[PDB]
Amino acid sequence: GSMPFEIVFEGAKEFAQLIETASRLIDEAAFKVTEEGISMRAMDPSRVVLIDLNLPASIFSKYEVDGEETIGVNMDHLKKVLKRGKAKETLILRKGEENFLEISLQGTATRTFKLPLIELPFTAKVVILGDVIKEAVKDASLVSDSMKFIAKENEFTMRAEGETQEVEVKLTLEDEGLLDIEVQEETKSAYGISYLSDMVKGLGKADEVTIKFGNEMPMQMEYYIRDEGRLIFLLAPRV
Amino acid sequence: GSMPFEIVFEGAKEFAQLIETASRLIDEAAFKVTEEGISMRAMDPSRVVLIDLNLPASIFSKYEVDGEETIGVNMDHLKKVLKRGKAKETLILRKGEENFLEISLQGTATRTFKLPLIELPFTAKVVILGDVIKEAVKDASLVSDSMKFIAKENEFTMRAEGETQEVEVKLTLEDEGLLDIEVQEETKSAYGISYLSDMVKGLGKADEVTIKFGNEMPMQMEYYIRDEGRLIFLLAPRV
Amino acid sequence: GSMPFEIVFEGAKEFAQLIETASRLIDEAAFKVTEEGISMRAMDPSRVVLIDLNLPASIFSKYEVDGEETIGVNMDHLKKVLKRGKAKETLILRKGEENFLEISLQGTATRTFKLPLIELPFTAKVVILGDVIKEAVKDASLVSDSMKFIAKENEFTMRAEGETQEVEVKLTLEDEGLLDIEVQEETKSAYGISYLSDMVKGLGKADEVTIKFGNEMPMQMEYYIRDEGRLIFLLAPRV
Repeated sequence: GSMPFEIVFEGAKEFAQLIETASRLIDEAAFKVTEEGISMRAMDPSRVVLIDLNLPASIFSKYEVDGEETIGVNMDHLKKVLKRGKAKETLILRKGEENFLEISLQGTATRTFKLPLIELPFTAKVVILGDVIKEAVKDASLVSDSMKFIAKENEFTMRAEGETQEVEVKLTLEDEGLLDIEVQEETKSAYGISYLSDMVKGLGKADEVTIKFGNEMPMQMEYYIRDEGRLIFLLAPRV
Repeated sequence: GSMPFEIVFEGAKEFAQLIETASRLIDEAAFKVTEEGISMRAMDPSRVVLIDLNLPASIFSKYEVDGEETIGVNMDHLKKVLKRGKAKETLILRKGEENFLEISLQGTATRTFKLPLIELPFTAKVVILGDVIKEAVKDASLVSDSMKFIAKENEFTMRAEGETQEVEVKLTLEDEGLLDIEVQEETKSAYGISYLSDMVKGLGKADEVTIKFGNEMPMQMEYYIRDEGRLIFLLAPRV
Repeated sequence: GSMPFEIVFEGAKEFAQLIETASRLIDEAAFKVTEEGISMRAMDPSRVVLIDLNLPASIFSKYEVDGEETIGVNMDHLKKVLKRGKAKETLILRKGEENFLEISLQGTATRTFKLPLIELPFTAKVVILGDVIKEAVKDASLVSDSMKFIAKENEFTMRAEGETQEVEVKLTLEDEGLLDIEVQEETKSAYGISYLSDMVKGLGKADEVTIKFGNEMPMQMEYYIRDEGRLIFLLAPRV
């Protein structure tokens, strides 16, 4: 036997969206469940992007954890079960003595499923609205498979060049999209678009996205979960 | 020559939805047209489910039938024609002396198409909302190809078990989903999910669904058409 | 070097819709840019339909053209770039001394893309609402690959016949769909449905569509762009 737990989230469809949003690039993940909260850590199969989803105890209406354990489930089966959650439904994540996860969706009825279980020296920081960065990624995807990110003093540039076409998205603090731009020195880096597209899919104006990067080094993309939780991506630069 | 008729239905898109809803499992159907109403009878190609759609004269704004006949049309061509009907349009089903069905859609214009023509001893009864039974069927479809229906005194259970996963949907009269539960004895039966999915597709909260079943015997699923008409499915239990 | 220009359109998504609507049948097009406006001329690969899109200077918030030139771009890459334009965004079409088109989308940010650049004797006239003609084309597509257009004195008929099925859509000035019907003599002609479907895709009640045709001769289909511009199709009759 492993440690039992009962964890309740209000808004089953919103929770499915976090798990969907955090696991578009991955096939497997580890869930560290402690008294403080849940941590989901994963890497995509090409080991280019590290995912870290932190869900503290405070975002749950009920959080009964009297120990510590690391748990793995089939992520395809999990996403399919969570996709069954409706907008204002209650989500219950229960575990007993056995190696099984019990997932309840409370609404017009209670539907219970059972699943078997198993510091970078950054040069630039940018706080951007989620709709602007999702637009920019999509625009770059039309011309290339790589996207360049440039941070100058009070200016953030996104560019992509292909065999025939080019794209450029420039931003200053004057633009509605740029909330903050802290730059030590001129910073330029290029990243894969397949990875960026899955990180930015489903972002909007309500999303304050922090992007940290350096010269020829990884990008840290971060956005908050109800001002307590956090979804972080650490993305390797392109060769 | 066969007997002529003119039958008018108000709400062409709603009529297409009845025919779509009743014919998801079938490829051919017989339409018995009498002075009382229209009956559509069919069986799916595997002879596991019997469909019976009864549309009495009273749901039509015009019902001119001066005899009795059984008619068959290509169901694919019929569904495609009915799918052309808009929300508040008038549907006209006319037949003359010839073996042809004339289907008119009255709206921004009149669009006329011409088509060539050719007691179980139940132990349990359950009146359930259409949204709860559609949810339960979909949930079961994630883990298995068969679904078990259990009726106890004041409790209705839906369960499915696969190679790895399990699902359970429990209901009492306390639940908003359970309107009625009349049980003679404890009743358990299992049915194919492919069949159930097509029977419950498009059901919502406005739909009061009567499910009658017995131990190891067929299930009768029934829902009303404007409180006059009726769509009944008789589904064979799984081996 | 070729002549430079700057052309600004208010409503980027609406402009993408004109270019999408005008180029569903074509793969390449020539754009004649003069001081009066832009003309897009094209023919589909089977040379059955001629497209003529006229966009006068007056529909643009800025129209700086100090010469005359005929320009070609990859239409797939153009439609993909224009599809990035949002509802109330500003569209900027700029050209410098070089053989490149600069397309800017002004909104939550400025997103600049760079693209490399390269009298019939009619017998009948019909002014029809765009929703009625799109419905009629779709209805005919269910039974045949050809559609017959008939114009009598105060009556317009659309018919199609297949191997088994038939369709008929009749209209008089009494019908809401028929705004005008000017007929010299009884006019009958048949056209390919694949071509008609792309010409009528996206039309609604707000669209006053003029159809001019003759006996066994082409059809001219025309609709206005903000009461100034014009999209004309000249479609060859079917053999």
